[PDB]
Amino acid sequence: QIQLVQSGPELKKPGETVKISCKASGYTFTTYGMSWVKQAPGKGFEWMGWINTYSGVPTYVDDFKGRFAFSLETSASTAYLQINNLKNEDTAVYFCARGGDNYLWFAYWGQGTLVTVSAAKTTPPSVYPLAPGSQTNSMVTLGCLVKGYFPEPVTVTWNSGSLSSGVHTFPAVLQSDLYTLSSSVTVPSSTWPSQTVTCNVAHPASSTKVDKKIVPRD
Amino acid sequence: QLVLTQSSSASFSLGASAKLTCTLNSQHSTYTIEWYQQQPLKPPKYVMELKKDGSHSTGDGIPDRFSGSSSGADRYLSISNIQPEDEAIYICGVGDTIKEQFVYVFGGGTKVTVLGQPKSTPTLTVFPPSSEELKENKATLVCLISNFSPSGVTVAWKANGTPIKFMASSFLHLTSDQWRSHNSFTCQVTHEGDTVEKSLSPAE
Repeated sequence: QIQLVQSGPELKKPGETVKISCKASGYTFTTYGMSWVKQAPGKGFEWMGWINTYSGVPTYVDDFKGRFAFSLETSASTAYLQINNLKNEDTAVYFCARGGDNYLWFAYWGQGTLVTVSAAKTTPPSVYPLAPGSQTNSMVTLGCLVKGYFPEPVTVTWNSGSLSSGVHTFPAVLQSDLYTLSSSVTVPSSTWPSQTVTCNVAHPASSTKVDKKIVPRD
Repeated sequence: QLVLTQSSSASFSLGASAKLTCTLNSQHSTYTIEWYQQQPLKPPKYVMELKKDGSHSTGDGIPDRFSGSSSGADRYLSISNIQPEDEAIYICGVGDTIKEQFVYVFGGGTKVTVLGQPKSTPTLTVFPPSSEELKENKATLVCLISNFSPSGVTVAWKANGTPIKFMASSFLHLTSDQWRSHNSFTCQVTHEGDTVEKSLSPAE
């Protein structure tokens, strides 16, 4: 079945360059052309043009002549978009889209890659444990506070993924230009504190990984 | 929005018929259009091609409740017995040639919400500031809101009883001094017009 999988979000300063990828599977790569479509915050979809996956010839829409380069690694069934001399107005989600038969231009889409053009600095999260002091026959809710990070995302697991039942990881909240997130887990007493419970927090943008054993008190 | 015009929002009762409109300008009155669906965290999906005479072809994995029809320059997407999973932004698209060159235009998109869904009320879990944060002179109060449906909640914080499924959360960023100097704080959650609350007690 037909999937286009795009690369992950980028944060870049004005003037810099970014290259994002779109990996295809489920069909013959050179049979259909690949388009790119820009969605800027607060605006609708804008077609950027397409590359002929057989001939290698790209066609650019007017707004996209000069700084944008479409390219291919056909051995890898991958299409690439390179944007040079980044401007503030390049901030957008960029989608690849495959054509279809009988003149469909946008039959299958990738998930989008957010490109942020900003002078904001990458900030690691501070991580705090959320725990009670250690009544009989009650369920205990533990948590993990992940505060003040940029850009998104952070990921959270518990006991390296082996504790999954009772886990809620909640969507991130933007406040004053930093994100905060929390995760909780409800465990039976008496499994805690007799059995250990750790939250594991990764922020790939800052190359950070934090583990926090949850112990009784406050 | 002049080649293609779409109203930016629409809403329909659960299980009712839904009808969305995309209107073409006079220069493109007879053109065929495509409909797309955009939901968060997923690729956008090609829904259908719709011709001036009202004939159409769908899918994708597009269910039989989606259909199209036409009237002059208007192009309609219809959803029969609309379901909560049909909530999405629906975008219309059209192709053309302008002096020798191929051009494609997308509409501004219509955000569709499905009203009158069965309600599941939220459960709240609150956490006080951790001792680690308090040692740094900071206090974040946490209110986690889970097991509710449908989507959409509003959160207000109270201090001393006065102002100032799906998942949601709210954080109140205080200093350690502000935390220690109240008798209580309260996270108040409004869902489909009903209220649920839970409090934290700096004294405990």
